[PDB]
Amino acid sequence: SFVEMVDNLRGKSGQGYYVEMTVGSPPQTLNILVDTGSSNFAVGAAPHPFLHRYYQRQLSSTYRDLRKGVYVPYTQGKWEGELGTDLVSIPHGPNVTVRANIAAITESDKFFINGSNWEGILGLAYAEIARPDDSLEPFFDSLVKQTHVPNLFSLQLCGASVGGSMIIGGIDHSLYTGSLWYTPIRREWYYEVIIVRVEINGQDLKMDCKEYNYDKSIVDSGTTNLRLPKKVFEAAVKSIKAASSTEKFPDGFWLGEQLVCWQAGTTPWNIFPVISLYLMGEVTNQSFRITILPQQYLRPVEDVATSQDDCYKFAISQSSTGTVMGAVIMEGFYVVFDRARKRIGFAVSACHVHDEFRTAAVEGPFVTLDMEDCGYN
Ligand SMILES: C[C@@H]1CCCCCCOCC(=O)N(C)[C@@H](C)C(=O)N[C@H]([C@H](O)CNC2(c3cccc(C(C)(C)C)c3)CC2)C1
Repeated sequence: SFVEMVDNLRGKSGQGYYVEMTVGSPPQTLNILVDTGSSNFAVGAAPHPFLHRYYQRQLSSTYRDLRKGVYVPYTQGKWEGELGTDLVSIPHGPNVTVRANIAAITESDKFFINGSNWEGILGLAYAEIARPDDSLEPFFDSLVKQTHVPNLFSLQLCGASVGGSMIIGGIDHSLYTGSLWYTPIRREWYYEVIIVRVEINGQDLKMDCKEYNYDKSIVDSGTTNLRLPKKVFEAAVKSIKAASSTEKFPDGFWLGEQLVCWQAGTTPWNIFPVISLYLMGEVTNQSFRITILPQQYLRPVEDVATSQDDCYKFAISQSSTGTVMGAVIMEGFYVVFDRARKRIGFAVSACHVHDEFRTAAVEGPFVTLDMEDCGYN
C-alpha cells in the first residue's frame, strides 16, 4: 500500500523537501519539512511574514500544553517555542493518527524562507539529539510505539521545482534499480555512518580515513550541501579545481558565495569530476561506494541577469562538525533508514541524475581492510 506515498514530497531547490501533515482536532493542514538531521517536530504557531498559515492551538480540542519552553539552534537558523502534544496525521502517508510532541514556534531567526510553502519541520532522527533533552519523544518513535507502522522509512529525493517520496514503514521496490547496499548506523543519535575511502575521478584522496569522519559523518536531508571537514574540503576542492582548470572561476565561487554561468545548454559537465564515497558494509572487511555526479554538487539557481544562461552554486562547503551527506548527495539515490536493523540502505533512484557519458552508481562489494580504524574517538 506504499503507492499512496509515492510523490508525497515537494520543494523548491535548496529549500528542503516537505510532506503534507495535519495537526489537531479539527485537522489543520501544514507543510512540514522532513529533516533526518534533527529530532524535534516543530510548526509555526504565530504570524510570520513568510508563513502563509500556522498551527492554532486555540482551535484544537485535542491540544495539551506541556508547560515547558524549547529552543533549537541549527547550523544556520533557530527558533524558540512552547511545547505541547496533539493528534497528527500524514494524509499521503499511513492511515493512522498519533499523539505526538509538537513545539509551537513563536519566535524564529533566519529559519522560515521567503515564499517557501512549508510551515514546520519534522525531525526524523533519534531522541539523543532532541531539544531540550532526550526525554522528548521524537515523532517517528511515537508513530512506531502507537501504531503498527514498521520501524523504518525511506527517502527518494528527486532533483531539479523538486519532488520525491517518503515511504513510511517500508521499502517501495519500484522507486529504485539495482541492489540496496547497507551501511551500519554507528550510533543512534544522528544518522551516523562511517566513510572508509574517498576517490575523485577514480583517484584516492589518500588521507587517513579518520579524517573523513572527524568528528562524525551523518546523512542529513535537512542540509542542502555536502559538508566536509576542513582537511577533506581542501583536498577535494584542490582536486576539483585541477580537473576543471580548463576554465576559470572566481575564488568566491568555491566558497559557495558567487554563481557561475554558461550560455544555456553548454555547461561543461565533462570537466567536473565524479566523487566516490565508500561506506562501511555489513560483512567483515566489506564496503560499497556511491558515486556523485557533478550535476549533484553544482546546484542550479536563478540567472541574476536578463539572460537564459545556466547558473550554478558550488554545493560543497567546509565544515567543522564532520561530514554531512546532504540533500545534494541523497538526490541520486533511494535511501532506506532501517532503524529496526540499525542500518542505512543506498540504491540508484528511479529519478536519477543523467549525464551524457556518466551515471551515478551504488556498487559493491569492495574489500576494505581496517574499516574500524576509520571511526573517530
Ligand atoms: C535549519 C534547517 C531547516 C530549514 C532549512 C531547510 C533547507 C535550507 O537549507 C539550508 C541548509 O543547508 N541549512 C539551513 C543547513 C546548514 C542546516 O542547518 N540544516 C538544518 C539541519 O537540521 C542541520 N542538521 C544538523 C544540525 C546542526 C546543528 C544542530 C542540530 C540539532 C541541534 C538540531 C541536533 C543539527 C546535523 C547537521 C535544518
